[PDB]
Amino acid sequence: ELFRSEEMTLAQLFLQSEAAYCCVSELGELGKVQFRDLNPDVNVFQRKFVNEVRRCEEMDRKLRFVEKEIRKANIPIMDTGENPEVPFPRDMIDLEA
Amino acid sequence: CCGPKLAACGIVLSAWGVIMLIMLGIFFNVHSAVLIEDVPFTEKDFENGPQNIYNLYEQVSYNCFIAAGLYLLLGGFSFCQVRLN
Amino acid sequence: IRVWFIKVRKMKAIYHTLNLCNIDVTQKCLIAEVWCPVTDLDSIQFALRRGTEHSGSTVPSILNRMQTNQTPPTYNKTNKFTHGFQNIVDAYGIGTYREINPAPYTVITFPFLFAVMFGDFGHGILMTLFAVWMVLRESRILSQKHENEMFSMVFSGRYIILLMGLFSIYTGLIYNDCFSKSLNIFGSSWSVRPMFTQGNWTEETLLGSSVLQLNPAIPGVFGGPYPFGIDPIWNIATNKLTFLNSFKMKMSVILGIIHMLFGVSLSLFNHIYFKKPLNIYFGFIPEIIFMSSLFGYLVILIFYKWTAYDAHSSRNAPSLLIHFINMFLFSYPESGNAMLYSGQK
Amino acid sequence: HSFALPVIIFTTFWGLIGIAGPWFVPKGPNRGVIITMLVATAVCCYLFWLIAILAQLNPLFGPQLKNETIWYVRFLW
Amino acid sequence: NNPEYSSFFGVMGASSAMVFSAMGAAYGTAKSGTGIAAMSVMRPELIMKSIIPVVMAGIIAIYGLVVAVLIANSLTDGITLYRSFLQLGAGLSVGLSGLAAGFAIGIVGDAGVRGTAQQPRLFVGMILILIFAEVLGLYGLIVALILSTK
Amino acid sequence: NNPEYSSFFGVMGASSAMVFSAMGAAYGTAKSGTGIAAMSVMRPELIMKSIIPVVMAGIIAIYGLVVAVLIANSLTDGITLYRSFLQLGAGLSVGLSGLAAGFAIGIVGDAGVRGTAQQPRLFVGMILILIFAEVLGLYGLIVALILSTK
Amino acid sequence: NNPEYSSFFGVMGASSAMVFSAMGAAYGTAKSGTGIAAMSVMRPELIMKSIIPVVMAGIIAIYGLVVAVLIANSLTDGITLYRSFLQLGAGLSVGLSGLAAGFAIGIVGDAGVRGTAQQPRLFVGMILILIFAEVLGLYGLIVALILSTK
Repeated sequence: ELFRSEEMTLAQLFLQSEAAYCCVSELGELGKVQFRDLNPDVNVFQRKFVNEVRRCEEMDRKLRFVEKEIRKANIPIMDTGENPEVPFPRDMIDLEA
Repeated sequence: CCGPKLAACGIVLSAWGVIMLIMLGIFFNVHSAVLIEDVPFTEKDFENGPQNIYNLYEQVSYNCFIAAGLYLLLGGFSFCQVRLN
Repeated sequence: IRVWFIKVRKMKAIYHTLNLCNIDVTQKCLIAEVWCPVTDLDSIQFALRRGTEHSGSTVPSILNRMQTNQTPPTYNKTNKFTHGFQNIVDAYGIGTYREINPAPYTVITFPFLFAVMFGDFGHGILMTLFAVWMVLRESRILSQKHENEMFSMVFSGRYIILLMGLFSIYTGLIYNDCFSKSLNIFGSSWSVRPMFTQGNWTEETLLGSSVLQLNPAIPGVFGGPYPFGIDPIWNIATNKLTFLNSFKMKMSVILGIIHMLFGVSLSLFNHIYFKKPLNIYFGFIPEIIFMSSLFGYLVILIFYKWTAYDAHSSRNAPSLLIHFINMFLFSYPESGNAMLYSGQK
Repeated sequence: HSFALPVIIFTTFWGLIGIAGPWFVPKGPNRGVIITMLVATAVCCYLFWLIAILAQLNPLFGPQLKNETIWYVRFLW
Repeated sequence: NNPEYSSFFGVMGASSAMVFSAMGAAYGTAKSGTGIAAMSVMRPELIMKSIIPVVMAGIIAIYGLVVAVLIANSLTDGITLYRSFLQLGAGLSVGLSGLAAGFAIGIVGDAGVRGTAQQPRLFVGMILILIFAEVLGLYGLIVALILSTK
Repeated sequence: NNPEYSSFFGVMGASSAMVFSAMGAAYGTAKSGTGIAAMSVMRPELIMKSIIPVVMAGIIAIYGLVVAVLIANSLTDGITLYRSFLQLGAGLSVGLSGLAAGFAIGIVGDAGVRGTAQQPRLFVGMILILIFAEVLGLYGLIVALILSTK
Repeated sequence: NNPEYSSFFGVMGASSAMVFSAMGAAYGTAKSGTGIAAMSVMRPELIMKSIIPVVMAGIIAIYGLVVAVLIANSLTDGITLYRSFLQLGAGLSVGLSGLAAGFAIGIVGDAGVRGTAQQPRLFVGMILILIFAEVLGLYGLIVALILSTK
């Protein structure tokens, strides 16, 4: 008997949005759940998170520009480790500011 | 010297050459009544029985060994350059 | 800067995940319609407990279970020793949900056939040596940049090359083809003693009558078959090409017939899982019957021709293969009736 | 050479690795993959070697060799 | 028995087989190389994905060469001429069927690669036809061998 | 007794027949595969449904084979020479009719495939003409069989 | 059994072994350098780079060189018109195969230069396809050197 596709199933996940900040980080760490676009027929900019996407784009502009500056100075980067440093905070906006 | 990147390429290529060389020389030294097709003679050694036959394979094996020794001298200097860098 | 990057980017991914949701009109919760593996659900709810622990709020995060017309995703676990082969399978797309995965059979049938094709002992050794270097520097290559994409794609299937090389070594052993040459591991297996003394032949040698043919009717010229693989006496002969023409094609068609029939056989197990005897009763059965009636008789013909008839029937005996074709004539020739047995017509 | 001594030896090897090996293998996470690998390798090995050997039974057509090799195998065998 | 002017025809067969296999492969490689060299600039991440029909085109020369060396082995003016004509016909025709297959392979490979950037999804859907043409070239080899046995 | 070199005819017969067959199949491949690559974008959910000819040209390949094999089986060295010129003519004829079938099938297959994507309704209606042209090809194998030997 | 004029078949064999191979070599020399000169105008930094494709045509010139030289070394009138036309067929065989190879190589080289007119990624892969074509030439060469070793 050859191995077949492992058993997956549908799910109705009710969850209060406050705890969603924890749950999404946890589920990302797990790497075993697949979501979908439950609002397929909705604009990009009506989902009420797009402006946060603009914020993270601004963040990434600044981050990539400073990495380019580090390339200008020719300074090797540590890269010690700390791969699972994955919080879900709010104050981090100010620290990136 | 020796162009380090191409020097490591040469390390690999020359080690392969040395191994193939010693192997070919070994099968030449075997010369077990097999490779009569690789002896350039006409009505010279076909007489008297099997005379002056295995010698040519033995000399070819020695030539292979000498070629391997030269490539191994190059590989030794490549080891020296590896230790240099 | 690097930890800043990892934090920011995983934050980006988190927010994108939130973007894929369903905001209720008034209810502050989000209702999802998502997938989930069944076997690891304990670890999933454990991660939900981790999430509740991170911010104590006593939010149960209830996940009900259902099943509808939705087609689910497809997964089958791989590991470091088999992932590249699954990648080869996935180069051609992916099959339906709950289809049998024939990957391990391919893991064996690809090195084996590639080796049968690639009948070289030494080159198999060299390819396996490349793979061994790569295996012993796995981590060092992972850390190193694959500035050359060719080395990258060679490394992505490293174990594949290793296994291919192993089987290539073995088929080179059987073919007695190590750098184009056959080894005299055992005797010549023919041992022609009476060649011109009791060979019914004179001494017209050297000058004239150079290349001469034997005849098995007189023994002493056949010291048995070679114990292992091809006879190394063919290394100093040229009609080996004719003999190998007779042999290798028959060998290949046998191998292909067997693998093909195995491939057809696996469909029945697909249907026994799906409980579809309609595609078996009118499907599998006539299929296998047709392939059998086509092929089994040929296979038996070859197996019988190998060991049925000796040198003392050659001038009347069946052709090497052509009589199998003479079957299709649908009318049997009364000249030179060389059959495998009585009434075989 | 023996008609079927090496044949029986090799078949015993392949049978032993095909019915006794896999049950001896620990039932690891990749139990089925490893068992199938071993068995498939053994059977394909067996078929290939068997076909090769069965070809060389009943030598029918005549080999050829030049007079020089004739003299030398007279001198070397 | 075996007079002069015996195996002219087999020599011509070997020459024609190898040559026309070279013609088919030359045309196929030309068209496939043109198509890939044009398309790959669009999609530099599919360049090694795009080189299917190169190795497939090699099979044409392989066919012609197997049959050619076979003919050369079975060649002599001391033959009774009831195999030289076989060699002529077989070599000519295997080479020309290889030419047909190489033609089809080249142009269809060019079309399929031209259909890559806009949709890099029909990988299998394009190699199906290339496989089929490879099989045609094989069937040519098969009949060349059928004559070879006679 | 027979005129010397009586094996000359039928062997070129089968060989030229298979050349023409390879040409016919190559042309079918030539037009159909390129057409499919062209219509790739329009209806991507109907690509494998529309790949008929890639097996249909195998049918004419099989015609060429069956004639070639039957002719080769009906061969003898000192043939009467009544049957070998017949093999020459029959092989050439069936091969050329096969090239005709490939030409027509490739043409109309490209024409239909172009007019299919926008409105896949007439898919089977286009099969009506395509496989019909294949039957026109089968007529040739029939006449190859009637005078295969006599 | 052996008329006069015996070596003339091999004479034409050497001459043909040069003729068509030179034709193809000249086509490659004609073709590749033009695109490389345009790419010298547009992308001067790669002037040294695009050199091996150019001398690839000289390699076919050398195949013709070797084949005709072998026939020159094998000239002899003491043949009963057998191995002389064997050399003739070999010379024609090389000539036509090498001409086809040179034409395809020139096409693929120019197409690859046009592809590398912007992206540097293509260079190595296009050179791999070019080397593939060279190997497809080497095939027919080996058949030629089999016939010349007669």
